[PDB]
Amino acid sequence: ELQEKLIAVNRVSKTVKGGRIFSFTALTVVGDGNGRVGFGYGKAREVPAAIQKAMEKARRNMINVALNNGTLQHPVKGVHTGSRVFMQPASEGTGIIAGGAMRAVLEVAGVHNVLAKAYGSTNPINVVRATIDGLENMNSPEMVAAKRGKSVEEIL
Amino acid sequence: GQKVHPNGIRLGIVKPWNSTWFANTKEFADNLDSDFKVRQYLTKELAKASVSRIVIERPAKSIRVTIHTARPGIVIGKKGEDVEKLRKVVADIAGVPAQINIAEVRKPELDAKLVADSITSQLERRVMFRRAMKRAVQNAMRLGAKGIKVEVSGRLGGAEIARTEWYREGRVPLHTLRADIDYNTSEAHTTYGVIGVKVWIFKGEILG
Amino acid sequence: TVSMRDMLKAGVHFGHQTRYWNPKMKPFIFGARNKVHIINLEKTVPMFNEALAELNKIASRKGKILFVGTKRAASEAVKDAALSCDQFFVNHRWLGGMLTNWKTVRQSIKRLKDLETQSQDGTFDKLTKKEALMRTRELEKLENSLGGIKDMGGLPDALFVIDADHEHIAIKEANNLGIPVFAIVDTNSDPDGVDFVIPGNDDAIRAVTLYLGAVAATVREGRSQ
RNA sequence: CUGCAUGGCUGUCGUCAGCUCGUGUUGUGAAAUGUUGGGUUAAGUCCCGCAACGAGCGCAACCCUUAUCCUUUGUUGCCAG
RNA sequence: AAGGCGGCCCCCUGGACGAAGACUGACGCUCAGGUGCGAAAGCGUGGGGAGCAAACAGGAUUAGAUACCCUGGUAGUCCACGCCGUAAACGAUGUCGACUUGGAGGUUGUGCCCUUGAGGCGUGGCUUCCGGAGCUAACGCGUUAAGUCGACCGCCUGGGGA
RNA sequence: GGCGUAAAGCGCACGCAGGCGGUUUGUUAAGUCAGAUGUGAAAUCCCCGGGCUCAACCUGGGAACUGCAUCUGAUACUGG
Ligand SMILES: [Mg+2]
Ligand SMILES: [Mg+2]
Ligand SMILES: [Mg+2]
Ligand SMILES: [Mg+2]
Ligand SMILES: [Mg+2]
Ligand SMILES: [Mg+2]
Ligand SMILES: [Mg+2]
Ligand SMILES: [Mg+2]
Ligand SMILES: [Mg+2]
Ligand SMILES: [Mg+2]
Ligand SMILES: [Mg+2]
Ligand SMILES: [Mg+2]
Ligand SMILES: [Mg+2]
Ligand SMILES: [Mg+2]
Ligand SMILES: [Mg+2]
Ligand SMILES: [Mg+2]
Ligand SMILES: [Mg+2]
Ligand SMILES: [Mg+2]
Ligand SMILES: [Mg+2]
Ligand SMILES: [Mg+2]
Ligand SMILES: [Mg+2]
Ligand SMILES: [Mg+2]
Ligand SMILES: [Mg+2]
Ligand SMILES: [Mg+2]
Ligand SMILES: [Mg+2]
Ligand SMILES: [Mg+2]
Ligand SMILES: [Mg+2]
Ligand SMILES: [Mg+2]
Ligand SMILES: [Mg+2]
Ligand SMILES: [Mg+2]
Ligand SMILES: [Mg+2]
Ligand SMILES: [Mg+2]
Ligand SMILES: [Mg+2]
Ligand SMILES: [Mg+2]
Ligand SMILES: [Mg+2]
Ligand SMILES: [Mg+2]
Repeated sequence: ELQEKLIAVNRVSKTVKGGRIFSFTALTVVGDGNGRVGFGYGKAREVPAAIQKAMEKARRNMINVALNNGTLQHPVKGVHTGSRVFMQPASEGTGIIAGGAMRAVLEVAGVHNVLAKAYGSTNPINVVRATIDGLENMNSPEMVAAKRGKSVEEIL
Repeated sequence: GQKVHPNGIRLGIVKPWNSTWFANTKEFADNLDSDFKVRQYLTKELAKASVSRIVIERPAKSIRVTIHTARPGIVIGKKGEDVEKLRKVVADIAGVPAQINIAEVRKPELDAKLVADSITSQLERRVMFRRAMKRAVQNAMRLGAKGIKVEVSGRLGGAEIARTEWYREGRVPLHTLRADIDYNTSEAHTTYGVIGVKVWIFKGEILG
Repeated sequence: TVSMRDMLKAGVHFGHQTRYWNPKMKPFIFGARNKVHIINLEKTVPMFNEALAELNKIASRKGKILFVGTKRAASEAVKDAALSCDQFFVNHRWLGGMLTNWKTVRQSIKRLKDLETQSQDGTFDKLTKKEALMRTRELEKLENSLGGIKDMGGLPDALFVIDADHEHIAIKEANNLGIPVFAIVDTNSDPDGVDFVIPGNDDAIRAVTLYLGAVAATVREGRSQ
């Protein structure tokens, strides 16, 4: 029931006395079709072990995102280390207008109508961290109503 | 160019010879040629049979070939049909009266020559070598081996650059002399070349 | 259940000096005597009783409790408290990943059991006597480290720690695993990773025995209840 | 003919004491820890300490031979009485 | 203010800080262009010239040695008055102001307690080190910010070519 | 968008023009905000429709033309 997407695989290296040792890294993201999203980053000498370590870490360290019906709640921004990221709630059925890693993370996030833009570095690890930070700090009308101590109708 | 053959190094301690006879120097190499020709013949005939170890013993000028195989039904056929067919040609080669016994190989997943020939047959019918090495290790560690190491070599997937790969599960002490390491090696003659397969299986230490 | 002059007699209000203190302990320090901060026992008592109330809730319903102190002064006291309330203890070094890598530590719980089986009941006489001494000092070391949790089987449900920095690793592993933390937080410690902060001294053997006997009490009372 | 298409086998650094993995943790990451430190050893040998806990290939031993003794059997070997 | 400033004495002189009060009453901040200061080396005129020392000379070294090493040694270094107007002129961090957990010092004032000792409790200026949140590509910075903000100025836009 | 180290803080400072400006009251209404009028050619773009067998196309009405001027007001902020 948790849909799982790998974003990108990459071969890294490590130079030793014998020569170059190659390894593989895997960036996977999981989600429940709702606000529960979580990513993982595994690494091994072999690709199925790296995707399995990534899905293993992604199934835990899940994060909860207060969605609306199928879209966001307010235009939110997210940063991590190279990637300022803008995302915006959109009308019904305009699709996921997003780049690379953000399409996979919002698709398993269960969003369906976004207008996104990734500025800066588009490294999938940091931009998926920047989207996780943006969706995590996106706040609902209930949370702001309980916070300000007013009703939702007093907030409009 | 580094490692000794683990059978030949274990031959005085925990492993038996595959030929246990005696002769003087006059009839030594003639008996050893007759043993070579009969192991050649029996391997070509029982190629589809999962034969592992042909033991030859000759008392009183009468050869006795003990075939170890995982299934004796295809080696025998009808009761004394194919065994008798192979017996009359063994007696033709050795020039002496023959006798054929068949020892069944319990657990064919724990015999290095059978695993190596299954991998070779799989590579010949073009399967992925990593899948074959995985299934050989998972089957052997499930069947109860204390440790297996497999290794293929050369022209993998038709690549022009030959490389080697090896998997290992469990402990395989080659330097331990009392370790029961079943070691054997097969060769796959693909259209891109020759792929060499080695397999070590550690069952445990004999406490003699 | 413990009065303020009870704490003042045991030495709970003592702490560390003014050049070792954490600025997060500002809402817990009463004053500063002899260039040493003084812990506000006015806020110590109702927080220690809130912790003992939640301890009485979990040990009422048979939650698993792990007592953690390896100060080489409260090691026997935390052992006697965990064997009083038949709970689990860590008196010698907290192994890195004792909770998170439980599935690896389990294979040494099993090794400690099989060595105890072999030697006491198993009578594992008749070995190579040099191996009989390597088995002996292995089993002594494993009992000295993992003997307090050898019957636990699973993850504990609450962790009571005597010092948040001598045992800061167990705080992080509990914070990862979602296990609640009850801790005697001194002036030189960080009160953020601890879910139930208890101000008080950490090196005083009388105060450690007061804390532990009050916890082994409200657990035995919740078990019997 | 091609060892620069390969198997197998062999040299070599080097019988040097090293090389790695699993889970965990740290770091955006390449990676790191473990494997480092205090001693010690022929040895990543062992002990203690330690966010590591464990495990594998190797380091050692198990093999052969020599060095002392015992029992058994004494020819084609032996000669104390 | 920066460059920079090191025996002692006198003369002239600028700035900083502290303590109580008194006073003026926003008189303030920044600054293109502009003006002024601005290490060493260098230039001009006039002196001076011990030591050091570019250049140069000789000796070695070296395959060579227009170098390092050695023995010498001239401008220069010094003074007066002018010019030049540059440095890795660096904290490689523009100036002014406000707020934001701490610790150990150094220096320089000053208040109080019986200074019952050179102590005890504070309150200002400047300064060094470590380090938390936060920030940062990381290194690291971290109340003297490279944190959070405001005002103004200067500058950048791939590497050479330059 | 940046300027410790990747390009980038003038060597430092004073300072004219310029930019900015503590707090209180009163007043002004310049900026600002609201409304009205005039204008902002038509076409074009957009919306709702109509017509060519449909569409392209043609076309009706509207909105829009984010602007400027004048007048009537408002006085929090900035300015005087
Ligand atoms: Mg990680
Ligand atoms: Mg870019
Ligand atoms: Mg060799
Ligand atoms: Mg070659
Ligand atoms: Mg070869
Ligand atoms: Mg690891
Ligand atoms: Mg190493
Ligand atoms: Mg060491
Ligand atoms: Mg070892
Ligand atoms: Mg060895
Ligand atoms: Mg006045
Ligand atoms: Mg200027
Ligand atoms: Mg000069
Ligand atoms: Mg001159
Ligand atoms: Mg002159
Ligand atoms: Mg002179
Ligand atoms: Mg000279
Ligand atoms: Mg310059
Ligand atoms: Mg400097
Ligand atoms: Mg500069
Ligand atoms: Mg200025
Ligand atoms: Mg610092
Ligand atoms: Mg900033
Ligand atoms: Mg700043
Ligand atoms: Mg910066
Ligand atoms: Mg830029
Ligand atoms: Mg540079
Ligand atoms: Mg630069
Ligand atoms: Mg500067
Ligand atoms: Mg004003
Ligand atoms: Mg006004
Ligand atoms: Mg007006
Ligand atoms: Mg208007
Ligand atoms: Mg028009
Ligand atoms: Mg129509
Ligand atoms: Mg006014």
